[PDB]
Amino acid sequence: NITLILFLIGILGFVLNRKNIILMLISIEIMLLSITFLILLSSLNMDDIIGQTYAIYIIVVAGAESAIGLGILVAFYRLRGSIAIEY
Amino acid sequence: MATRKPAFNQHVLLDTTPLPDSIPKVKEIGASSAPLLSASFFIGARCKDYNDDYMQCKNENPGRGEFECLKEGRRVTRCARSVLKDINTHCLEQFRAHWQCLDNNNQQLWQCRPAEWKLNKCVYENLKLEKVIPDQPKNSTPVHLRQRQIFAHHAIPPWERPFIPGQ
Amino acid sequence: DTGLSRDQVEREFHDQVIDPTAKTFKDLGMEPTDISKWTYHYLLPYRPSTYYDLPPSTEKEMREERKYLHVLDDQ
Amino acid sequence: SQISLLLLKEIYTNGSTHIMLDILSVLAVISGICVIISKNPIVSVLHLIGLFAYVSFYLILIGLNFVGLSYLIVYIGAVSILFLFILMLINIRTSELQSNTSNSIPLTILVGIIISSFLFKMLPYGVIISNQKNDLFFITSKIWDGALAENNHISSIGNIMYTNYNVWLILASFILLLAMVGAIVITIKP
Amino acid sequence: TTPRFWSTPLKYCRWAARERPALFFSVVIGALGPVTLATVPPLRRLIGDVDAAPIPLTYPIPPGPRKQLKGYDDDTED
Amino acid sequence: PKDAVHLGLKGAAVVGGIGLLFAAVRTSLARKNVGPWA
Amino acid sequence: MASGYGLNGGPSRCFPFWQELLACYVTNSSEDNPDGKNKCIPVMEDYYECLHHRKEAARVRALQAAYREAEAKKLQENPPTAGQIRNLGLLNKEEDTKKVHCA
Repeated sequence: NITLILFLIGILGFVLNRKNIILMLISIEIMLLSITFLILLSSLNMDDIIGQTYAIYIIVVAGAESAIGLGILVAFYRLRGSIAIEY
Repeated sequence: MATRKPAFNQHVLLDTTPLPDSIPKVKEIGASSAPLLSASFFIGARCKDYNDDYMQCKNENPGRGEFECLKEGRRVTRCARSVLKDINTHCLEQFRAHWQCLDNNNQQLWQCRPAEWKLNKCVYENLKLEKVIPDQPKNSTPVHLRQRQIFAHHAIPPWERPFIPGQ
Repeated sequence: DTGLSRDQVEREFHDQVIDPTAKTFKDLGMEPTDISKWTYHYLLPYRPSTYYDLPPSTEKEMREERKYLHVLDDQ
Repeated sequence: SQISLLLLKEIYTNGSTHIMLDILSVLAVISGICVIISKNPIVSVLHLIGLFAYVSFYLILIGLNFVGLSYLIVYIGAVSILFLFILMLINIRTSELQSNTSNSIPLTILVGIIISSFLFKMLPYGVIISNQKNDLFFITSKIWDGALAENNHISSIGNIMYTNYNVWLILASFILLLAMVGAIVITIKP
Repeated sequence: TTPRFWSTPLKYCRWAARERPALFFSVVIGALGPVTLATVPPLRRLIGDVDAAPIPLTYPIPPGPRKQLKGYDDDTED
Repeated sequence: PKDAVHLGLKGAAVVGGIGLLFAAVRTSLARKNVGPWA
Repeated sequence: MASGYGLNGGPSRCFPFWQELLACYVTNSSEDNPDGKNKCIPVMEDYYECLHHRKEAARVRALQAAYREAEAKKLQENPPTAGQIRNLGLLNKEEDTKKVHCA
């Protein structure tokens, strides 16, 4: 239930935000944690170590994609000098 | 109830309803962990067949092994009880020495070798039950018959010897 | 001094009434300045000056940023 | 007759309090809300770390100790540190980042009711049985053949993740290799 | 001045040992993993160093039909 | 037979609710601060 | 779940239900009789029951109601206390064991 509310918070990050692109990166991190938390709790209910394994690979991949996204942001910011959307 | 490890239990639920009379009664084993552990290989020596038969009965009836293996469950309790009756009538002092050492030493069998060797000898000379561990490396002395223990907190004195039957 | 006391709470209901039969700065050749002339001077060190707090960049500012590299890639 | 069922408090070997999950749940939501309404992005990431800790603390207390500590080491220990380094080096005017959130509030309500009403119906009983007189208690007992040599959760993962499921590990390794080569290629002068 | 590996492999190896010791000996230690994986277990077999059998991590169910034991039945109680 | 008025109300509600959805997006994508009551 | 590897290094608790369901499908479904997979329906429902427990929850909610309605009608003249129950089945507390058992 908490995991569902957290997914909304990550969803709501995209609704409320017109100009903060950094918040877009953070809202993906919230969504991914919410989905991993749901898998972890379900894996506990169904006594299944595969759920924990799936969550570990989501942490690995979401950590890997955070680094790519920050690198892409750095290449973007090197040329623009701002992460602000003019709106 | 489920075999899940609890994390938030604050209560214990008991049920006083007995077993139906149609099921033959049985006296449950009344021995604590440490005595059971000092007598485990002795129980294994005498009741291995009944232990195996009980486990095989359950495997023959998957999902139903609790029921329809009760009669074989009762045998395993009686045989083990015979070993704890025989030991308590013939090796009581040596038995209490080993399980009291075990209870004081984190139930680690390698911490109480002198007390074990004394009991092993007495049990063998009255009950003909001998400790056996399958598949120990043939190129080394059996770990339970080694004069020195690497992981022992106190060094085994040199006047306390392992019990090898036939010597 | 907590800035708060019984006779101080009472003092805040009272309103400064100026005696008309008393010498003023006039008699001394002085002209007092108004407090609104001094707030900026005395409170300037209390206004935040972090880069986070400047108002948004003008289009003049947005265009000049594109004349600079904003990360040292060789370092 | 008599009272066949006896309920009494456990004295030792008691177990954790289920109350503490509720504080951790509410603190995660408050921290979650503080992430997307924070003025400064750095303060938004600081609230994100608090959200990571509360989830990690929650996972630890229910017995998921390895994954809970993995969250602390990985997400707070390295991902969040990378986010704050970049955020605290770049030039940010907080004024340029403030959207009028009141204009997004009617859509915020509509999105919340629509999405919640659909995904909640999809949550299996395990996640919805104990949230929102006659209450249901969970019962637990021992087994002996299953408890011969228990593995910790990290051991149980280790027993299969290199053998039975090692294709996942290879796939993850190539993803990590792509990330290192990629992030390097686009940032540094050759 | 630095030697080239593909033209003179041995000269490069000496230079790397002396001029990049940390990098060179990481490769040497890393390659010792596979080398001991090929040498020692054959060596151990010849000398008679036999591998220990795995310890039981589950109940060792006996293979075969049940033995049909007759003992410790209900009449033996009390 | 069928209830013409009752069916129309359901008809009006279902596709009007999506219009209420599209109306909130316009308010959300509004540039000037118009508040939540727009 | 269906993986067969549980949290303590043993097998997953619903795996026998999952093996049965697969066993029923493979041996009763085929190309000749597409309706043979109908037999596998109660087996499927058992598997979902092991995972989620919605039936067992429903059964105990009803049974707790009847149980907690019978205890209100009866009057407990002297119910056992927590201390005495803690003495149940002990080496020198027969009186507490007898009192709790109403023997």
